[PDB]
Amino acid sequence: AANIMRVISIKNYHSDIKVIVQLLQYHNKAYLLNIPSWDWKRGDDAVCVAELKLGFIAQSCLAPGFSTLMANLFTMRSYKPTPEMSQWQTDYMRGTGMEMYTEYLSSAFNALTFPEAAELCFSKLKLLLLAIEVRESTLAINPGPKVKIENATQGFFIAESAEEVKRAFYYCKNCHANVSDVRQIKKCKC
Amino acid sequence: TFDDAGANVPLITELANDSNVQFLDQDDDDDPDTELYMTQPFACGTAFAVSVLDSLMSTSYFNDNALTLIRTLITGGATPELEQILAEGAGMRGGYCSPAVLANRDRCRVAQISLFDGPLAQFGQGGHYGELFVYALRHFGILCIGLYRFRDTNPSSKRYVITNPPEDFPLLPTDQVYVLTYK
Amino acid sequence: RKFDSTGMFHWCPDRPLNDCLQDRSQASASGLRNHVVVCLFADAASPLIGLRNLVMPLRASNFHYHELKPTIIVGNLDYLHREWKTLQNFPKLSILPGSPLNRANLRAVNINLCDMCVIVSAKDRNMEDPNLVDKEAILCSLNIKAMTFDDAGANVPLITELANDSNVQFLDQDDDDDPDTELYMTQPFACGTAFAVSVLDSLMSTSYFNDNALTLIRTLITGGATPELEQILAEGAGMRGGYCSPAVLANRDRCRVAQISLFDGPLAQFGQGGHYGELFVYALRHFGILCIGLYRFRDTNPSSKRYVITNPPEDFPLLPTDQVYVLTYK
Ligand SMILES: [Ca+2]
Ligand SMILES: [Ca+2]
Ligand SMILES: [Ca+2]
Repeated sequence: AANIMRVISIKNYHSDIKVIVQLLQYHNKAYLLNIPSWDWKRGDDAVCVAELKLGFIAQSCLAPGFSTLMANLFTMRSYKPTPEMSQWQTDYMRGTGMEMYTEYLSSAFNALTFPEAAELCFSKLKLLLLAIEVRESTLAINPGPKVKIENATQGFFIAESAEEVKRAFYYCKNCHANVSDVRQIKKCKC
Repeated sequence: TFDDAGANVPLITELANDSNVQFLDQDDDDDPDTELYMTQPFACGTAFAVSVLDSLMSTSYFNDNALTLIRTLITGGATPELEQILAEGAGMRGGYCSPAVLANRDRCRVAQISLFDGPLAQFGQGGHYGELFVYALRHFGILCIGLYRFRDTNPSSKRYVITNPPEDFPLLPTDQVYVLTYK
Repeated sequence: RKFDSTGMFHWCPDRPLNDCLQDRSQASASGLRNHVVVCLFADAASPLIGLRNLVMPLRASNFHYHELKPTIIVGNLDYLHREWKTLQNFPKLSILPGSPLNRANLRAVNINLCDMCVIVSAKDRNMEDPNLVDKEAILCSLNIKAMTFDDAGANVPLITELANDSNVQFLDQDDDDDPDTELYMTQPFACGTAFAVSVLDSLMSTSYFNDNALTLIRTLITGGATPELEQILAEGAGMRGGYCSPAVLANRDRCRVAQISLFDGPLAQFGQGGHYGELFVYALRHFGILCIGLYRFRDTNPSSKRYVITNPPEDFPLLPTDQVYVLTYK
C-alpha cells in the first residue's frame, strides 16, 4: 500500500517518468494497473517478488534445478577461482559468473536462420544466443529455421560480461574474423 | 522410510531468512561468512530465498526486455492481456478456443534431457559439451544452456547446476542437460 | 405515496435487508440509470458514519416519486447490517456486497450511467500514517477514472470524501500540486469533486454570530429535517410515518437548490453573449427563480471538469455551455 502510494505520487508529479516498483504480493499489482498512467509499453514495471519466487520454484518442478540457473543468471558476478575450493565448486562458480546481456547482431548475421546464427555464436564468438527481438515489436525464444536474422536484430545472450557480448556486434564475417583467440575480435575497417 | 526413498526424494524449500540454509543439509561445511548463492543447497537447487531476486530492479532499468524474457519463461506465458483480464475482477475466463489463438500452444519450454540413453547418449560417453550443443541445435532444434551434474562420483543423489559450460568441457553419461525446446 | 410523520421525507415500512440485497446479476439486470452509487469502505467493526444523512436529502418530499434518484450502496455486508436499522424506511434503495475497488461490482451497477458516485470511507484513523489514511479513496477514484465502458472513464461524476486534506493532490492531474496550498484553493475542491471535513470548522463561528444562517444551511442541506423530526428520532422508535394529512403535505413544497442549463430552453437567450445580470432579473421575474452562481467548464477552445463561481458580478459574461445554480419552488 505504501509503495502504491509512492507510485501514485511520482506519476501525479509527471506522467512520463518510467517507474519500476517492487511489490510483495501479486494481489496488489492490480491496483497499479489502474493508476491512470501506468503504461507497460512505456517501461513501467512491477517486479513482484511473489510471482517471481513462486514462479521460479514452479519451473524447478518441471526441470529440477532451474531456479538456481536463472537466479544466478540475473545477478552480476565476476568469476573468482581460489585454492581451498573443490572441483565441483569451481565448475559451479564459473557458471555463476555468467549473466544475461543483450546486444545488436552485426551485419555479418544478416539473413542467417536463427539456428545457424546461434551455432555461429557458440562456435566462433564463444557466446550463447537464446532469443531475438523480431520487428510491430515481439520477443522470440529459440525460433526455428523459419525465422531469419534481419538487419539490426537485437539478440539476448549468456556471457561472462558486457565486454564479452560486444564481439557479436564487431564480428565482420570472413572480411576479418578468422583467428581463434576470440580476444582478437575488435571493430573492423569495413 | 518407504519400503514395500528418504533423502532421495526431490525437495525445494522456500527459506524466509537466507542464513537458515545451513540447516537444510549435512556434509556441506556450513559457514555464515558465505553468501546464499555459494551454499551447497542453493548450488543443488533445493533451496530458494527471495533475496536472490533483489538484483531484478537493476536488470529492469538496464534491460527491460531481459525481464520480459524471464517473465515469459517462468510464468509459462502470462502476457499483459492476461493481467488486464485478471484486473477486471472476474477471475480467469475461458473456454474452448479458436484454433487461431490455440496457435500459441506452441512455445519454448525449459526442459531436461538425460544423456544416459537416447540419440544424444553418444556425446555422453566422453564427448565434450560443445559437440552436443552443435549436434542438438542442428538436428533437434534444441539449445543446451547448462548441465545438472552429480556432486559425488567414484555417492549421494545430490546434483549441481553448471550454467553454459566451456566448449571443451567433458561430459559424463550420468549428466542431465537443461534445454530450450519447441516440442 | 407514504411519508414520514412530519411529511418532510418519502417513507416506507420497515423491511429486512434481504429485500434490498442484490448480487451482480440482479444489479446488472435492473435498469440502473441516472442513479446514485455510494462506494463505501468499511470493516465489519468500523464506527457508524450515519449514511442516513446521505440518503435522507435524496428523499425530500418536494421531489415527485418518479424523479427520486434510486440509490445503490457498494460495500461490506456486515457493516451494512449494523447501519440498515437507520436506512430501512427510505424507498428505492439497494445493496451490493463486496469491495468498491472490484471492477465487476462497479460495472454491474452501471457506474458509467450514474448521476454521481460518492466515494466515502468509514475505516479508522487509528492508522498512524497520514499518507495511507486515504489510500482506498484515492485508489477507488483513480480506478473508476481508468475504466472503459464501450458498447466513459474520466467523464463519470465523482465526489470523494477525503480524511486528510493534503491527499487532495492525488485525486487529479494537470493541476500543479503544491502542499503550500490550502484545500479550498485546490482544483478538485474548486471543481466540487473533493470534500473534506476541515471546511466545516468555521461553522462554530457562524453559529455564535448568526444562528439563523446555520438554520438556513441545515434546512437546505438536510432537505428539511426540522426540530420535530430529531425529537421523533430521539424517542428511539425510528422514523414513523404513513400516508399523511393533506394538511402536513402542504410542506411538500419547499425550495430546492437546482441546476439549470443555459444551453436550451427559455433562458438560452441569455446564454449567447448575455451577462449574468440579465439572467438574474429575467429569471426571478418570469420564473421565480434566484440565480446564486455558475458551474463553468475549466477548459474552452478540452476536459469535462467544471468549476464553481459564487454570485458573479452583474456585468459577468455568460457562455452557452454554462450551468446555473438556482433556488426554485417547483
Ligand atoms: Ca559475470
Ligand atoms: Ca549444513
Ligand atoms: Ca494533482
